[PDB]
Amino acid sequence: DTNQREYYLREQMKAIQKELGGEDGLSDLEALRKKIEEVGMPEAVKTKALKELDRLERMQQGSPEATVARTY
Amino acid sequence: DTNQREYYLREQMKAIQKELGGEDGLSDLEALRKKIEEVGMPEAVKTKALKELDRLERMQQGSPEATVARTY
Amino acid sequence: TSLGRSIARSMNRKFHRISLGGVRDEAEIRGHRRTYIGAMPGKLIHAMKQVGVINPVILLDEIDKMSSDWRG
Amino acid sequence: RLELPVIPLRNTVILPHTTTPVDVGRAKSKRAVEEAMGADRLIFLVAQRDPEVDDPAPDDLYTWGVQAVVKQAMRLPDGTLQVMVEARARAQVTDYIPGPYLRARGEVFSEIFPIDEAVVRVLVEELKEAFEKYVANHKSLRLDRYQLEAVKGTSDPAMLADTIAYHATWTVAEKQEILELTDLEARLKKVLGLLSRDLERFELDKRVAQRVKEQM
Amino acid sequence: AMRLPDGTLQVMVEARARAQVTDYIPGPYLRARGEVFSEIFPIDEAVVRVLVEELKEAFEKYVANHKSLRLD
Repeated sequence: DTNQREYYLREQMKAIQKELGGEDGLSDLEALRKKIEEVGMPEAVKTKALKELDRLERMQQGSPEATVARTY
Repeated sequence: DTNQREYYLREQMKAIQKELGGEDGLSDLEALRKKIEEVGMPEAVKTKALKELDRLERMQQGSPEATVARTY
Repeated sequence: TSLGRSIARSMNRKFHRISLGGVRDEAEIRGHRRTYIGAMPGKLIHAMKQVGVINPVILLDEIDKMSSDWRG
Repeated sequence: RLELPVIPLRNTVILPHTTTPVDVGRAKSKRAVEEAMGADRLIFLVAQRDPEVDDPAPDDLYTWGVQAVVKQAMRLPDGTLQVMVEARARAQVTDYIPGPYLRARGEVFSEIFPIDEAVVRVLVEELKEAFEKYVANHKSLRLDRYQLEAVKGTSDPAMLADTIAYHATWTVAEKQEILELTDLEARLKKVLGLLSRDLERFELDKRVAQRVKEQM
Repeated sequence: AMRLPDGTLQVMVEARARAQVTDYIPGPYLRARGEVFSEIFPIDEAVVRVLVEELKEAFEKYVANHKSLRLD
């Protein structure tokens, strides 16, 4: 029952968090996608950036590969 | 009052965030967030430091990436 | 080096100074690849981010003191 | 005016005008307690502040207070003494000494004039309905209702609000910050906003309970 | 009247019908002629009447957000 309470609490946590980031435009990856079409930019670079964003949206967050792609 | 409702919400996240795996401390990243808005500092370097802090905040700790961004 | 800032103030351009005296690292001009840990771009891309405009005045100061033959 | 011993409490603050049996179970205030119940039926009151003292310092009491003329002659002899508070105005201290005994010279504690009765009566109806939607979620957060639904129409609306107000178990902070004023309209409408924000945060936790259920 | 020592030495009157001042002799101090007594009426009461009706129905509208002095 300790393990079940611990799991339950972790989901309480992430439940309030997706309340605190569940807005239609809140997904910062959605905001990054909009910022890609706002600024600039040439066409080949825009294609490379959209493929890199699609690769980033499948990873699990916080893993080091996701950090490298997000800062790029 | 809307901020009151919000800050209650995240007070509850404080409670479960604490108790969900034990409390390391007042969250020393929050100590950094306090200290950044105390010392100095010029506006451009404060913006740069807050972006660097938010980048450190969403990566997994113990990464070799994170032990550089904390020392900086 | 006073004419650099005087010319950029005269033509209403932005301004940024890069000091090249004693620099002997090739990775200060270009960057490192994003495979390495703390990697980030060179001085030129960094200056163009600081300026925020496609059209600045860059003062490359004391270009005859670029040291050679240590790493490159 | 009238220097007489004050009765401090721990954290469960008791109020002016508010018919309340108060089991004062302290350790080193009983000197003032005994002298005040034996001193011609008069009691002053504050509480003290956190990590507290059993030995009541001059680092304990707070700003506005209460002339509490004692309504019942009833000492319960086990150290847990019971008293009734029912006031007419509020109070404060002018001269003092590190006690017990807790000496309180007073002054003209200036009141206000009530003139509005129309936006006040709209506020009476809104505030009674706001308490009736308040107590529903606060049954679960521990409240009963037959000691207030009898006195729905107390001729003082402020005493009806006091009877709500001890039973609205919010902080020390809001209790003293609203305890420390001289009005009814703006004071009790901000009390009503407290009622509404508590109901809205409780329903916000209902939304998050739905979120957990469905994701599991 | 009522003479008080706090700098207030007042008087109490009652007004009937106003007037002008004809031609001064400027001061401190003053002695001044006035013309005649004026309490002049509306002539053809329809215009002032519609002004009274609108001013009354809007004094219904005026006082509602003017209850701030806590008046019944």
